[PDB]
Amino acid sequence: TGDERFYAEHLMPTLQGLLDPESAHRLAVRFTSLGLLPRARFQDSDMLEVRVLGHKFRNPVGIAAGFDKHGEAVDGLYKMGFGFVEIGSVTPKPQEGNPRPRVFRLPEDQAVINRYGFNSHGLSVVEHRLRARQQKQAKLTEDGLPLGVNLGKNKTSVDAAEDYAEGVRVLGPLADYLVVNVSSPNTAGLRSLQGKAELRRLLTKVLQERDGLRRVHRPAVLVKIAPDLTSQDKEDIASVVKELGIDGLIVTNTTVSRPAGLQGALRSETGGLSGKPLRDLSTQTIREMYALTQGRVPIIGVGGVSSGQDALEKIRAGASLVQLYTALTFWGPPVVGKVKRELEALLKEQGFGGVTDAIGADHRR
Ligand SMILES: Cc1cc2nc3c(=O)[nH]c(=O)nc-3n(C[C@H](O)[C@H](O)[C@H](O)COP(=O)(O)O)c2cc1C
Ligand SMILES: O=C1N=C(Nc2ccccc2C(=O)O)[SH]=C1Cc1cccc2ccccc12
Ligand SMILES: O=C(O)c1cc(=O)[nH]c(=O)[nH]1
Repeated sequence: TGDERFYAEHLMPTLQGLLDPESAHRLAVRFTSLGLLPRARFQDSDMLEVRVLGHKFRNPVGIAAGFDKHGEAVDGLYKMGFGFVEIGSVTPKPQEGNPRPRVFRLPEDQAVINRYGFNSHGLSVVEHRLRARQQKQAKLTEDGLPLGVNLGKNKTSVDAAEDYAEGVRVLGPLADYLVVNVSSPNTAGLRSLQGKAELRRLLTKVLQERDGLRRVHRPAVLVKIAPDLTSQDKEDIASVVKELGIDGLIVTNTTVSRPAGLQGALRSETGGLSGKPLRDLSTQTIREMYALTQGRVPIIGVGGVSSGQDALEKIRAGASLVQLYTALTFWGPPVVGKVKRELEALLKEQGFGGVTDAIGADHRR
């Protein structure tokens, strides 16, 4: 198709030449919130449908947290072709996040490093924003386009579980699924909430708040993990997830590692790395988690997805759904239809009736 080619080779390099990464993002969000796109040529086939988390997903490719941090562009993003949308991370109180610059292109690596630090309009602003389209969203969800909301904690917060509980109370009622994000590389001690005893205390509490909501307003709760966990960390997470009945896992966040081979000038910037260099690392974490959970805990695979093959590798490794974020910054919106079209072809090629059949297929070889 001519869009994929026009954006990849002309529009995108020209936007990159003109704007810094954060400016580029601010604008993409604005353009997307307003409707300014084509609307995806691509009609979703029934092959691409998945039932998971107590919902239907028209297609398994979503937009990952971080792009629409404050719930400003949700509708524009469904229009862009994504089959689900996740917003956030959202913190209880507004906060500016880290000082600029805080995001960086590694174009030689097809990667991004960012250290935003949970810049957020805060719960209550985001709450009103979602309330304003609540019903539009109830019909979207009924149609197979669900909404997830990803929760973070304030920098100066003295009680991390309490931040998350507040989150659950305020935005849980407006979400199909909530994410407890304990894997940001950009908030002091946040990733240590991933340790057992701390993870169990926090999630017990989150799940309690969640169960306290009214049934129609009661979201699934997932936990988003780093790709940088030790074997122990992973065993422990798996365990706690089974012990508490956590609804799913998102795998993975960005990596604080710096794989050998990175060429980008800015490769030594502090921050989490996303995009291609993260891909196989995150696919392997999906693999280890699926196995440790016996395939009974849905996983949203995320990290370096940019093609149907990328996606399908994550699905075969155990992901029920996948998300991308960095690919959109290199290739623009056509990447979304590109991934779907290829995923569909690949599924036919390997004799899968649909996505559901491919989920975990590698573990059954
Ligand atoms: C600029 C930027 C901001 C991000 N912000 C968030 C965030 O607030 N919360 C979160 O859970 N993940 C965040 N992520 C991580 C993405 O959700 C995703 O896990 C990661 O980038 C891997 O996917 P990708 O390689 O498709 O970008 C962010 C990523 C980038 C690149
Ligand atoms: O999602 C996008 N992100 C872009 N840049 C970024 C966003 C977040 C972090 C880093 C960047 C970056 O460019 O480094 S550019 C873009 C999407 C896009 C590009 C070109 C035209 C568009 C028109 C409408 C919506 C998105 C568009
Ligand atoms: O806000 C950020 O800096 C951020 C959060 C997160 O979860 N992941 C990430 O890569 N950056």
